[PDB]
Amino acid sequence: PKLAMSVKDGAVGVAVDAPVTVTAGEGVLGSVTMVNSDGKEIAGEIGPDGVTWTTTEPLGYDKQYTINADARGGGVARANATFRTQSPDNMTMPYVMPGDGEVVGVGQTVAIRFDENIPNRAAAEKAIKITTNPPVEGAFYWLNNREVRWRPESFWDSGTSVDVKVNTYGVNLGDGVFGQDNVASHFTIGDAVISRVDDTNKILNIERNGEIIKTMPTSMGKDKAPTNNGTYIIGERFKDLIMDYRTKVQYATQMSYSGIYVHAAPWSVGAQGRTNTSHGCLNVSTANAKWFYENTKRGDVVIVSNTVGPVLPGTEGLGDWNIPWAQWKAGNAR
Repeated sequence: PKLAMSVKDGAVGVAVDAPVTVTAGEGVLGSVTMVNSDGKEIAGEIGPDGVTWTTTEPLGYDKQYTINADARGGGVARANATFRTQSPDNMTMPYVMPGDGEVVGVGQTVAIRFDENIPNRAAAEKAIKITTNPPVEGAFYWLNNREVRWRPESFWDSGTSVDVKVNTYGVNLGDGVFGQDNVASHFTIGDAVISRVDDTNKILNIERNGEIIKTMPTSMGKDKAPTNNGTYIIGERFKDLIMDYRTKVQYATQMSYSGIYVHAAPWSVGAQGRTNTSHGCLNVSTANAKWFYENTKRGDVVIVSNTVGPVLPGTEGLGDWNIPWAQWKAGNAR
């Protein structure tokens, strides 16, 4: 009568992503019980041919378990193991942008922001199944020790499904940092809205699926405080906003982490379409701001051309698209 458990008496670091099993040859399992060191029984169940038992709930970090099994058959047999699971130095809890069931523009990238620095980026990337329909090739670039982005080579085709599954429970992400739980998000890609502006004209030209549907005159950033050139991904928006000068501002659709918004500037209508009078923001009229507030969604693009300012930095960001595919696809795990 032979018993075989998938863990060993006195083992340590048992993984909590995998179940524990107990099997038997030369006969048949009779009873198998597993309990944490506080007594609480852990759930498992014997299979329909009486030869394997598996746990049905998952194990917990920083626990000890005792499993007792016996098998009937030759005849009588017994097994015993007490072990500890992964005993993490630090739990880290990922979050995903965009959120579950959101509809987003063709420049939305898949963020995974951790709340702890991630020593082992490779493990973090391995733990992230992203599933696209229709499928398209993408890759992982990190903007810093806590946030990893994933996008395709070019902008999103409209009506693509994106399923993001971050599965870090039980995954050692380097130097004792393990995932606190799993998280998921499924979202769809909406209409291809892309707004455009050349510092030559200072006219913001909004396309919907390659066809213009609004224009507006903007006053961008002063020579001394210029609006960056390049592709910006839109993010948040606000009906109101204090900006820290300290003053209230309406209908702000955000373009960069660094504080560049399309927003309502009545004080500078005279300048819109003509001369750059702001510290970086796309100044437009209250009526046109409100339109931009109401007609774009997170993930929509804005592109800037011929300002005196630098390129929006790639890792900013919001600046994701500014990085050339070659480099991005290479990633920066090592």
